[PDB]
Amino acid sequence: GGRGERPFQCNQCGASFTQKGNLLRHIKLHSG
Amino acid sequence: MSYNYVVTAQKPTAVNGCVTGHFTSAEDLNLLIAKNTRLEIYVVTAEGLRPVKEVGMYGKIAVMELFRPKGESKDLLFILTAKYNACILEYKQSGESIDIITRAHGNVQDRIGRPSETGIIGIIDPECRMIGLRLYDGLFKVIPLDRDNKELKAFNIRLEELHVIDVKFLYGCQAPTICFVYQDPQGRHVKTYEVSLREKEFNKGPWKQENVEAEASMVIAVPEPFGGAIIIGQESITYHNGDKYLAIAPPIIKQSTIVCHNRVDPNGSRYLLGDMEGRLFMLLLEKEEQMDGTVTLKDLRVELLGETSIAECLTYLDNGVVFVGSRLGDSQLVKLNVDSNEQGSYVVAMETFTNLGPIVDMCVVDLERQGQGQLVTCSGAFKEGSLRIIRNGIKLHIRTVPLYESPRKICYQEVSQCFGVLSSRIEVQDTSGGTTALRPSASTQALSSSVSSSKLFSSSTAPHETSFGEEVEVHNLLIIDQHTFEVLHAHQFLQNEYALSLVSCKLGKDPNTYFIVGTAMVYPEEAEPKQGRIVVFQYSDGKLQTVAEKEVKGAVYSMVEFNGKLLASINSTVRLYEWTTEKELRTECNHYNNIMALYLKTKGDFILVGDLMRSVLLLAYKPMEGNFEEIARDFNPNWMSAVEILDDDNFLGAENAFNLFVCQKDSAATTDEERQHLQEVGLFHLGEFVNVFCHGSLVMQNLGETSTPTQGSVLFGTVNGMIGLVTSLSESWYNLLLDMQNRLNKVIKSVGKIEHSFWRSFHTERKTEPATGFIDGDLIESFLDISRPKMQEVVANLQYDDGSGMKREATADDLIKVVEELTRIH
Amino acid sequence: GRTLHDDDSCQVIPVLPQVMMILIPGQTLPLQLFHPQEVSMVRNLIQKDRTFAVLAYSNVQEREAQFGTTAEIYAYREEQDFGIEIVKVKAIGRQRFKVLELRTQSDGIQQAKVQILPECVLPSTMSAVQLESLNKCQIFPSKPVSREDQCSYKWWQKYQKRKFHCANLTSWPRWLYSLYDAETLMDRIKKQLREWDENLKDDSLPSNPIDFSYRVAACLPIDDVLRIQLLKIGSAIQRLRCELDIMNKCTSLCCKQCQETEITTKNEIFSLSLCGPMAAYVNPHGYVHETLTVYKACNLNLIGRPSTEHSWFPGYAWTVAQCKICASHIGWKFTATKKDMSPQKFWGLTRSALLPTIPDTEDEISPDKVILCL
Ligand SMILES: Nc1cccc2c1C(=O)N([C@H]1CCC(=O)NC1=O)C2=O
Ligand SMILES: [Zn+2]
Ligand SMILES: [Zn+2]
Repeated sequence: GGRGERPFQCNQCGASFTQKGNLLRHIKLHSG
Repeated sequence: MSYNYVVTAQKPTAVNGCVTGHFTSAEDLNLLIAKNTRLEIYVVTAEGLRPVKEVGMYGKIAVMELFRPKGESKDLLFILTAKYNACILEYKQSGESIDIITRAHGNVQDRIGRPSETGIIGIIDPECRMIGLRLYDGLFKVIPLDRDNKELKAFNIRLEELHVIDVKFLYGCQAPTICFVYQDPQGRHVKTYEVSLREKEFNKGPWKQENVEAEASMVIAVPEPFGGAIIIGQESITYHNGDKYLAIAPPIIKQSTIVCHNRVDPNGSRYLLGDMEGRLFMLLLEKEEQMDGTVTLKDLRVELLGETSIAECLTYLDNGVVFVGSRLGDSQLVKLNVDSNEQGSYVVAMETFTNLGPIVDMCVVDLERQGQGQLVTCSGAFKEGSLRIIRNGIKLHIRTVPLYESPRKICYQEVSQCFGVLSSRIEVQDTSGGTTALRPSASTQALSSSVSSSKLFSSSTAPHETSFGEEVEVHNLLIIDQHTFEVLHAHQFLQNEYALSLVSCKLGKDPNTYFIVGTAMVYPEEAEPKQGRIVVFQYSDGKLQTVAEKEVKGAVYSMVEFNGKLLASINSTVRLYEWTTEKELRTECNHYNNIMALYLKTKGDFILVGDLMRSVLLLAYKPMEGNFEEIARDFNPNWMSAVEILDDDNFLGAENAFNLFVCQKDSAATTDEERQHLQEVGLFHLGEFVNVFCHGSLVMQNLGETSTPTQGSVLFGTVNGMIGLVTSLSESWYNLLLDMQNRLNKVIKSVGKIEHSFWRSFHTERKTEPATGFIDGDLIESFLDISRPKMQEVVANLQYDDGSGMKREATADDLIKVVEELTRIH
Repeated sequence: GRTLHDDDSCQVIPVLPQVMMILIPGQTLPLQLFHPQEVSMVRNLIQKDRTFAVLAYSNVQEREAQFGTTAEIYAYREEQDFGIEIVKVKAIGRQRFKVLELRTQSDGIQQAKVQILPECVLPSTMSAVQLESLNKCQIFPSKPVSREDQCSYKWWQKYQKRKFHCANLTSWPRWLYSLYDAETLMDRIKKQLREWDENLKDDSLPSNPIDFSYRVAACLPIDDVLRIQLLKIGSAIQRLRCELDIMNKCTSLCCKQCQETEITTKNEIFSLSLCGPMAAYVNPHGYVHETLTVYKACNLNLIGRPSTEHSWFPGYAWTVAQCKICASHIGWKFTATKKDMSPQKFWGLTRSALLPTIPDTEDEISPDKVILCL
């Protein structure tokens, strides 16, 4: 894992992530 | 593969045109009437009208105008048919033999050309220099009037104004000048052009483009003293002439549109104008000599004379008598008195010529003979709406029942010795909130009366409001006595409820006979109906009571009695209801189709379904399975007006451009693919618009079975009041009669020299194929009216077979016996 | 210019093997060709009629096709992309056809014997029955072309009353004839397309019903197998009526991105507050979401744990929901915090992520086929 509390959050939908990389990937999906 | 015979039982009664002049002889005055394919010629007497000659044409009469060229004794008649057959006819009488000889003829159709929005417009120059025809948008065809032009060779002239509304030839012009109203993105305008036969082109008109009213719909050329033209619109009437342009907006013409006119005085001082609602006005043109003798228009005036039938055309005969040519009602002869009567009208009816009018629905009933059938039709529209009971003499005898409102559907109930009729009356939105009737009609003057109890849609209603003055039609189920034809009861339907279908039958174990009605809730904001009902009524003790009520998700377009069950059609679904012991409808089957189930007809367990675009579909109720199954279909896009099941394998229909067609269940079919397709096995250009097909016959049914040559009998009602009959034949009888038609055509004289083959050929604006699987009964029956040598020529070198053996040389006396047997089917 | 064959005529034209998607008359087909047989074949067509066949496959795996569309090439250019020399060509759909024979040549390219299906054009339904006296009243005095005035049904009421006045001579009412009217049917589509998504109507859709019907048949959110039904239809009237049926049958919503996942149905829509089922809500960072509330939704994965932080529906905790297939954000799952809450569990879907679609029946227990109406 990374950080159990999920401190990395998405400003567009509030999706929290354990690692920054996963959040970066998530925010790239909003662009489409 | 299909062998059918079609014959006219009643000729078209609706008048689509009328003109006066001196056609027979230069001395006496004539009135020519056009009743679709028929042309009636009368002589105007001081008493009334004297019938002189009646002829039939092989074409629907589109244009009909009289004209006297330079160096001619009497007037000639120019006629143009719907299939573009142009002709100049002359009246020729020798002792006691009358004949309408064809002076000149020819087809004026143009391969390629978009037909105009305002239809065919045919006009003649006042000096008879040419005939101007407007058939297609962007082109003006010209037939020059020269003694050499016998084939009617004509040339088109390029017209920059595509959307021409009305056009006329002006009077008192040096060169032939056309005046017309047309539309462009800046509105409507009136423009003129000079037509040059030498250059074969248009030239600058005497007075270029002038702006007219938004709804300018009529153009009237005014004779030599005045000159110029009158343009009529919705709110105004304007006169234009060179520099002067006088316009009046009389309030008396605002309530309805002026749709027909006629010149009273030959100088143009008076004109008759007729609106859509039957009113008759007098347009007067005041004169002014102006010293030098130029004479100018001082003023325009409109006076309301009175009410007539809804006039299609008008024609002033003489001494105050006007002939009112009607399509929606009876045509008339009316007197125009100088002084009014106590009510205020200046019009007084003289004669009333019967018009079966738009036959929208009909039925066959025995009534009193208990053997010989009689035909009851839903005729006319609005105040002209009525019922007509047609029966044979034992010539056709007609009894009229005026309703003063539009009748729509009709069915008979023997158990209660009466008829059920769906009908609608127009009411106007009142200041108070409710609606007010226009006149007292059949639904308002009923002995017993009732209103539908709002339960289903009183709670389930959309929010909206109707503004003052708006018209709204009120639907009613009328119970009419079979003997007296008095309105025994009138049941009004819900607000916004449109009654579509009506049947009278016994359902399930129930011994009572009910009047079932199918409806649809029509709101203006709602495009396709999403609400409707099936109301089961029982008429007893002089009152109509609601037995049951079943809500549905759509419009109940059609319903039929199906083996003790009710087969209804809700939009795309074909539903089967069962009548439960609790006296309620219960759904047993549903069949979701690829078309709108408008046309619903049935034979035993077979169901014929059809939509407005000639999509034909054959379903079948599987009793052991308890559901519907599609057997076959034939979807060719074209407008379809009516449908019927001839026999277990053949299906008759009425498709676009007044054609009849027969579809058949494919025999000798190995593959499922071919079994599932209905083959087109018959096509025939009837020349009438069929609204209703009805199984039955207007002749004695014949108790003892004596080898009938024709099998089956399907009557039909049309828009022009024509009633026809269709029947099936054997291959032998068909091939004989077909060979007979082609022999008959060589000896028979066609008015305007139009070919029978061309006339009956199946026609639409896109496709035009020859007629098949149909014998023209009117042509076959005309054999008995011809002369013995022409019969000898027709039967010359022809082999006739009487059955089994003896295939001998045919004689006119053998054939007379055969055609005489055919005349007995109607 | 323009090369066009005769109606119902028999023609033999080539089929590009790389192509598969249905081509509707009027819409453009861009192509990228690499193989010399494809390039050389197209170069020959430029010298000849410039036309080739585009088959409407029922099954692209087995290459099964009964109908198709002739594609006229209107642009050719030899480009270079990613270090690859490729020719780029643009063709436009022209005539529709029925497939008679599919003979395959020595190459991968195949010829196709085809019968040209004509464009059925009918006159006005009233043209036959119109009264000669009323012919001059058939023409209208221009269009109101004010979005508000023509959206207002009072004008269409006047149109119906005037155009179909002679319905009184027939056995049917005016309103029935409007159901088979080109202008009314186009307007109904335009209004429902605007209802689906806000857009400029005057520019985007053509005024001609033949062109309009094809433009819509190409853009509808449907399966290409269903689209074949629109290609088979020859009358623009029937084509428009079929398109409105298809539109009315789009009672479900799917992932706009992948369009392979049915999220929810219109039946599941519900109003939690008096504002309405759909309403715009802003998040704590300024992102505005037009959110639709539905009782149930599926084919979604939840991301993270639920949270009440800045919840748009007090008393509920949001959990981020994304597409099972493409992982695109679809919205949130709202779960109640207390036991006395009314719906208890619901979903807030973002409108922009959804797209209308016909409910699919992937289950083989009761696969009742979609029966479109003309
Ligand atoms: N706390 C954060 C932080 C970042 C992004 C969001 C939120 C948040 O609460 N919402 C939505 C989620 C859905 C909801 O109910 N309300 C919101 O404001 C976000 O997009
Ligand atoms: Zn996000
Ligand atoms: Zn997805």
